[PDB]
Amino acid sequence: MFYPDPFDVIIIGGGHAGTEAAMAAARMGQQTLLLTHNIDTLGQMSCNPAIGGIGKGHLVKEVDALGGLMAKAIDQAGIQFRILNASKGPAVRATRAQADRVLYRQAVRTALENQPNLMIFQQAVEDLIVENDRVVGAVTQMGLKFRAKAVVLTVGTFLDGKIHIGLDNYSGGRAGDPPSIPLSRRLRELPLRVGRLKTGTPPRIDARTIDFSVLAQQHGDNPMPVFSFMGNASQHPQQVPCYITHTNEKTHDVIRSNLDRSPMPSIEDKVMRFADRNQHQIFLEPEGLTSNEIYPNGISTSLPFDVQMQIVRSMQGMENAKIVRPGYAIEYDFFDPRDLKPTLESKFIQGLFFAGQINGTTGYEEAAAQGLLAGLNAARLSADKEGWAPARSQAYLGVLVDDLCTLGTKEPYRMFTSRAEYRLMLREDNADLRLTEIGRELGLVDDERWARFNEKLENIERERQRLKSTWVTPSAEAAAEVNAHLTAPLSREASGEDLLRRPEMTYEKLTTLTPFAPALTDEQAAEQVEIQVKYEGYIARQQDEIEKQLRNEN
Amino acid sequence: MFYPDPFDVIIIGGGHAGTEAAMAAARMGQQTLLLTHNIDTLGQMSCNPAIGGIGKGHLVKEVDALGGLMAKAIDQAGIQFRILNASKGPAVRATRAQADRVLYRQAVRTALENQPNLMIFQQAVEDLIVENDRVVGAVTQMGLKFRAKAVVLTVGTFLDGKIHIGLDNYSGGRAGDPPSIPLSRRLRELPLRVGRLKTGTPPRIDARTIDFSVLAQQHGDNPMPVFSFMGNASQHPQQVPCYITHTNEKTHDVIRSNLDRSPMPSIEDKVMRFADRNQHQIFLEPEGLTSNEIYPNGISTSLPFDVQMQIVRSMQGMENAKIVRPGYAIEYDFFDPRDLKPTLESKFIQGLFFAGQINGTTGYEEAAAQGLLAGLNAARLSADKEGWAPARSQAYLGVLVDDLCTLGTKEPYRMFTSRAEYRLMLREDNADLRLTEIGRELGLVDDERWARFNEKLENIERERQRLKSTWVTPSAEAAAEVNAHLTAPLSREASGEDLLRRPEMTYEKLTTLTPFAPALTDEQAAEQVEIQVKYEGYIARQQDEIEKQLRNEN
Ligand SMILES: *[C@]12=NC3=[C]C([C])=C([C])[C]=C3N([C][C]([O])[C]([O])[C]([O])[C]OP([O])(=O)OP([O])(=O)O[C][C]3O[C](N4[C]=NC5=C4N=[C]N=C5[N])[C]([O])[C]3[O])C1=NC(=O)[N]C2=O
Ligand SMILES: Cc1cc2nc3c(=O)[nH]c(=O)nc-3n(C[C@H](O)[C@H](O)[C@H](O)COP(=O)(O)OP(=O)(O)OC[C@H]3O[C@@H](n4cnc5c(N)ncnc54)[C@H](O)[C@@H]3O)c2cc1C
Repeated sequence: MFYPDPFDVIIIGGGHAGTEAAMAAARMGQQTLLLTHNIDTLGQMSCNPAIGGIGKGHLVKEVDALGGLMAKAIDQAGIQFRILNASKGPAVRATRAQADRVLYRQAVRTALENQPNLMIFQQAVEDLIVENDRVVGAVTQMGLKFRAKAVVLTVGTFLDGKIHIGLDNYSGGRAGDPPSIPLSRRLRELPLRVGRLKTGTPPRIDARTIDFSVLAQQHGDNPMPVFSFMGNASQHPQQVPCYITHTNEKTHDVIRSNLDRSPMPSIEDKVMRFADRNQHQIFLEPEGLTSNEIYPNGISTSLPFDVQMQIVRSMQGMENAKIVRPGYAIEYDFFDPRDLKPTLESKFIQGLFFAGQINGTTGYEEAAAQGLLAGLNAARLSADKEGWAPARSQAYLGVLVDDLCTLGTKEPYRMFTSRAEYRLMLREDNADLRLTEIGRELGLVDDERWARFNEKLENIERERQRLKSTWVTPSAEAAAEVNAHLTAPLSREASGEDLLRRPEMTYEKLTTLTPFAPALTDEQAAEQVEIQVKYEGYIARQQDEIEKQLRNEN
Repeated sequence: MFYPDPFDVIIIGGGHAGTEAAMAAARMGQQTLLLTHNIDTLGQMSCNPAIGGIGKGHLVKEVDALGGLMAKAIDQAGIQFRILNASKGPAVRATRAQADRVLYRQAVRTALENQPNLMIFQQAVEDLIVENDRVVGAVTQMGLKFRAKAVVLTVGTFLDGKIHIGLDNYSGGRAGDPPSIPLSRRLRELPLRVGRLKTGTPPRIDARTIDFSVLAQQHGDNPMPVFSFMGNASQHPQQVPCYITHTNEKTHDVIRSNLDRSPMPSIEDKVMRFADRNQHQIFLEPEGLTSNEIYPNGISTSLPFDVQMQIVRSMQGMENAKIVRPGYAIEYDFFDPRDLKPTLESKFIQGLFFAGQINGTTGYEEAAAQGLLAGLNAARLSADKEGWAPARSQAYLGVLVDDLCTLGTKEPYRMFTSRAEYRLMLREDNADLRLTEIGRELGLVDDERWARFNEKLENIERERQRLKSTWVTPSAEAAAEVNAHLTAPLSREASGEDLLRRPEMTYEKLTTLTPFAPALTDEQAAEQVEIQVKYEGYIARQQDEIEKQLRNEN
């Protein structure tokens, strides 16, 4: 039997990719159906309760710039915010946040519920229905089939796996969840390449059995950074610090002695590879404001339960620690990204897209970006329009997509800054400047975001124009104060743009100086103008490099 | 392998029964292990987001009086509060609350997290380990066994079942959950009688596709009632009303025509049994303050999906309604309560208890009460002390337990007021008076509850003594005002107790009268004193009946 209404875009799964795909397709204006086997599980961070960092904050910022949901959700569910590489240059600076699991899950679900044009159905999909190489719809478990023009596939066989703990194992997608054996087998029936990977997670520690009085703390920055360009600081809930402990030589001895038990990143591999090192660093991270669990970062393994208990008790401050949920390793399948076009569409089957974990990607953020691109392109194919795949010179999503499609991967792929060929211009602060307009050309950007972006652009342009017009002469009285804040006194009249390019000074002092005061009321605009001017020489050299490379690129 | 530490009480499952059992055993002061297969699912309402009513508010109040958790949790997660049978006599009135699902789940989880002496471990248990008829411990899935003296079993084979939807079916304990096939089969391997039952639930409706402008509303009372004796009104979150619609003759025609498709309480059975009736009543109940789902009460069936869609669209105001989660019926097993002693212990296996859904009882409250009793008795057996089982003349839990153990049941058992042999004294307002002291004799009652109870008893006794001492004479000036509020003028000096026994007057007017003013500052004490005096004649007659019946009872 067929559901009475016809749908245009069908998003299977409910991961992070499914969330982004549904939001994008519905926001564009098409009729969308999201199929999931458990609604209460929507927006669940499987293992690491953290978002952002080096090579992943850029993806989140791009998704936000196109109109995604991850940045706003994390602002609403973030408890500690830090800036990595804060001292170093902006091209490398990044943001990271520790995420409360409950708050994040509620924010995602509430955001999905209120989306117009979106219908969510809680039923497991067992098959795909196709007619002469064009996918027509999906088939659920109870026998009800849905029809649509474009289908985005998320977790077809990712959930076909087995949890491995020590010598034992049992089929399961995650901690106590059913496998997607039907869909995985069905997809395997199709002619595509398949590879196998494994992922391991460490145990959770009861918070009450650990002594925090003997450990050092790390706290967030001040003032707190905000991910999305629209959001501000006050949205963030109350903040909690993380604690730091160090593995002992006794734990090294335990791992060395007991590695034979392992069936074989992981703690045991980390110790084996680096025998010279004698101690590590471990971060205890809260799993919520209303939870008594501690996530230890950096003790991963597949060691049996008793070994894990020994290892965690051997560490400082965790003599009496108790484990609420054991660590474990899980297998899963995926399909090689070498068969997907630059828009993520499958060449073997028409109308079919692959996104997220099914493309051998671990992190939450990379899965979300893949999902946004695949959902956007499936919706565009629905309305019979051209697809849009970013260029490697456009944004980090472009680099990730191109590498996934062409180079391939025999293992999980992790984004890195060094992989980006255009690193000095691909900066988080300007991510929106590189995508918002194009987003508005696809309809993803709504009115408030567009108005804010246009105001930002106008302020940047006006401030730059005034800077170029401004002229400062050494003969002025303030020149003395200018000479106070200059390595050498002025010899001839200098413009604002010329003066600010000096590596020994920044826009702060110019704002302090009467001629260059006052400053832009918009902090992001002021930072962008400072980057353009102070880094005007380096930015110009990089622009020359970009032009030279794009000559062959174009 | 064996977990290093030895535990005394082991609760299996994580339902409402398991929640109560763990809380009671830990409160007593023993080392408790609660085993479950998903911590995120703790305290989940599976069928109806409602707690209380007729024959079930009494159980919740008894659990609260003993020192349970359901009353406080519901006060913290309830959105609409009503009093059923408010106009009628106190021995029949009851409380009901429509409760948010998310808030309730959070409250239960946080309450279990901070319980001293309690260790929660998340891993499915596959077997029981026994040594010459005495259960020694439990066996999980990964191969780690736990040892203890008393074991309370909750869902050993309840989760062994199949969801039936229309013609199709598939194994599952609930919507998208794994079955407990291993434990159920293992228990079946034991020599006990087993029966099969089935339960059905209706679909959830998207809230955005229903028109609430054409429906009547029902709102809670004012001031709001509070379940627990310790709690007050302000704890309750913001309140939402329910909406009412009525099934049409068209839906009756649909059910009559399509009942053949059903594989066969249920809507179809309700229509078939009462052919004379032409219309029903349906209540649309919110599933949370932050959810877009509507639970329709009274359209249950196992009808296939298209039939359910027709039925829900035929009803008034739901022409365009859409279904997020389909309705369905699930099978499950259970063991006849005729093999359990009055304390719930199994005669076939020593040290083994059965509680909750495994005893046939369906509702949340009956399962919770069974769990409290079974956990208390398992803890007492752990410390080698005498078990405690209530008498049918003591509290509704006593009646439920005795009927379950003695009479038996071939189907789910639902508590009713009429089943209670002592209905005029088994009143909710005095439930604590009948249990708190005994609870303190078992240690379940902590210090704050005991102090409040003692203050309540002292106030009741003092007010009663003053009432008996008080004498009112017709010769006083206020007697005129007394004659104002009396059917007949006073002929001789009358005491407070004598005057208040008049069916034509209540303690309110006595408080208004100068001699009987002021009133007790404690509302519960004032109500209890009014019940004792005004119903002094009826209560005395019932006390005589109780004594006569207990002569044979003792
Ligand atoms: C139902 N309809 C319906 C209708 C009406 C009018 C009433 C009064 C009741 C129902 N119910 C029953 C209702 O849901 C009931 O009150 C309650 O939800 C079920 O009992 P409860 O509270 O004890 O929860 P449950 O399901 O038993 O949780 C068990 C728990 O045990 C854990 N666990 C751990 N290891 C396990 C295991 N379970 C099983 N095996 C193993 N190895 C689990 O984590 C569980 O959380 C209706 N019920 C229904 O299912 N459908 C209806 O339509
Ligand atoms: C350092 C690091 C460590 C990591 N460690 C782990 C680890 O130890 N263990 C681990 O599991 N992951 C691990 N990950 C991956 C991480 O969990 C991912 O970011 C994310 O949790 C999984 O991808 P996803 O966002 O797409 O969610 P998904 O898991 O892919 O969610 C898929 C959704 O599809 C829905 N669905 C609906 N119908 C079906 C169906 N028929 N079949 C399947 N699903 C269906 C499901 O409800 C499910 O919620 C790690 C990542 C990093 C960076």
